[PDB]
Amino acid sequence: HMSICTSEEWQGLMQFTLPVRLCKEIELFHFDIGPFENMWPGIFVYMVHRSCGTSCFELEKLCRFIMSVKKNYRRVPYHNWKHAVTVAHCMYAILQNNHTLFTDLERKGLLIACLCHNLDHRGFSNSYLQKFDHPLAALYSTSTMEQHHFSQTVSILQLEGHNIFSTLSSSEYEQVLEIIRKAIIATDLALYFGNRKQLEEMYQTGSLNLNNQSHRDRVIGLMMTACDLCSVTKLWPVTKLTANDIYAEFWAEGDEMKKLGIQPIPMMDRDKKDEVPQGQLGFYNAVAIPCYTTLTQILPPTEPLLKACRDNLSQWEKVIRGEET
Ligand SMILES: [Mg+2]
Ligand SMILES: [Zn+2]
Repeated sequence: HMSICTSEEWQGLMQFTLPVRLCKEIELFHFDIGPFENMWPGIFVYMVHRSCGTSCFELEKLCRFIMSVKKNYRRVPYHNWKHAVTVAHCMYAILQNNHTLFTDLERKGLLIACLCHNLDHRGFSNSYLQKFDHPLAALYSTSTMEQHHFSQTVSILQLEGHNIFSTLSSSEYEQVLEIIRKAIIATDLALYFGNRKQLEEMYQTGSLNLNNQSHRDRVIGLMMTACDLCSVTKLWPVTKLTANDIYAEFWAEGDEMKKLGIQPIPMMDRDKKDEVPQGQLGFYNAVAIPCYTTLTQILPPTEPLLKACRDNLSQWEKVIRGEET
């Protein structure tokens, strides 16, 4: 049921060389992979090698894994291959800036989790799947798509010559799969609200302890949210263009809801585009800003993400005031 890359595909990736100019740029939080589509797979290989080492994974297996992962992302407007690499790059930037706070197992697990976090997304939300009793909602009662994304990740690792984690001891193997499962499930925004509230209290009260596994899991969860939403931390033109894709996907879902006799939320109604600016403002104030604010308190080096988010919030406010260019 899983798609598999071709020999030419992974062999081409193995021989790929990243332009010297980008080496400096890829380290920055605001880096936009947009202009370099043919290089996305190679960019991921580069990040894995710089963060985990060139010997962390068998090159041949890593290349097969990456190209097959790409082949299992669908041609949807937003939750696609581009999104996956964008999220993985944000994680790379976070890890590079807080390197020793995480174990080697955590860094390799997290970069991989980010690349695979939206595998086989069909362009429909958990709300849709549960509202219309999709088979997936029956199998996964909560965090529906996220549980599916993890299942898809394991399915790729089970493909011949694709298990990049097989060389880990049985103990570390089980541990990394758990790191990945928890990280992917954490991308369910429904869980973000409680997680951020919990982390904020632990931070303010001074009880946050990174040698406490449950605390580490929560911090990693917030990192996943921060990476998943990073489009709001790019330069305004990039953030605005990405919003177009996000809504294109939303509107298609809303169209299906109307066909089922249900009026969609305004956000998914293509006949209510005038409400988008205020909708974005609401998302930034209720989700984005608090996320990066707490992330910055726990991991000071991530401050650039918060600054960029604040700048884009100001841009949406300008749109609401009718000052758009
Ligand atoms: Mg997702
Ligand atoms: Zn995502």
